[PDB]
Amino acid sequence: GVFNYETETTSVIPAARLFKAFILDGDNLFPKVAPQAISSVENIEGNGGPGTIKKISFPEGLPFKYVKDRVDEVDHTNFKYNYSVIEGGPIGDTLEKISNEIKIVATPDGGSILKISNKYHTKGDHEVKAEQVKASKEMGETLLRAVESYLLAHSDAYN
Amino acid sequence: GVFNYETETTSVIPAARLFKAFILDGDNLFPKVAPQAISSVENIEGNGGPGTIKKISFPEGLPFKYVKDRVDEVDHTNFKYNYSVIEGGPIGDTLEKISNEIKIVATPDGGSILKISNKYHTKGDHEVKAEQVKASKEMGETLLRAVESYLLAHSDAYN
Repeated sequence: GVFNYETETTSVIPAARLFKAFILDGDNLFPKVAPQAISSVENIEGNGGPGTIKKISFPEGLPFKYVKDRVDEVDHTNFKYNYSVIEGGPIGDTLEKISNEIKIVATPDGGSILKISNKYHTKGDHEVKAEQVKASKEMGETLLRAVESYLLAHSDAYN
Repeated sequence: GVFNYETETTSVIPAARLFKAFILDGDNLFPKVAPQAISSVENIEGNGGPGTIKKISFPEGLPFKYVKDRVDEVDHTNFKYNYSVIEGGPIGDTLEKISNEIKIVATPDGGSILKISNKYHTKGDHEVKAEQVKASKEMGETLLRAVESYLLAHSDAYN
């Protein structure tokens, strides 16, 4: 079946700047700003736009060795980013793939909120375990906070 | 006027793997493997394909503060990469821009050679100084060797 899980997280950074650093430059940034989460991001195919496949490796300790993502859509105009986890990691057995959608919305105070949507494609009536869902939210938060600290300490970056 | 300067450099790495790491992932790699040359690469616009603008910053000591490049073409099929230096660095006064073309060719022994072409657009009859040309070749070599050492020490990378 298909299972959708949603979350929203807050950021002090305005939408445009966050989109450029977190989304458009996340691959370059993550291994640098959050080494305890992402050890390396390797480009397997594409330039960075739709159709691109990337191999994300996790440092020695993390539960998964690697994961492969496909960029499905990059909407600069609406600050929307769609990608799918298609191999490695939790992919296998009863889980075929994970389709994710992140949309950055500007808030009245000048900050932003990220509307995240995780769509799981499981085997028949099999379900995903809450820890799996929780770990994805955790990973997302740590990366956002890391990129957030970076931008605050480097006021000239992505500006 | 327009002045064309060409060079060719050798690499032990086969064409496909080199293209993926050096060209398709150069932005992510350079600041990591050659910190004494590139301090940071910032994405200003685009996903990584044609039309993309990037801000390359140089570490404190290097002669230029930053430079802005535009990706003109990315030919995965023919291992060709075209980009232009359009702002900052040597751009100004009598130099409008620099158009570069790098083409990776496989050699009989399993290695590669990079055919580099630097095209300068100067004011009327003004010429570029040989040191400027020389510095671009130097920068290119150090980056290639850095990426080369990386791949040799990480046999699983881009493979």
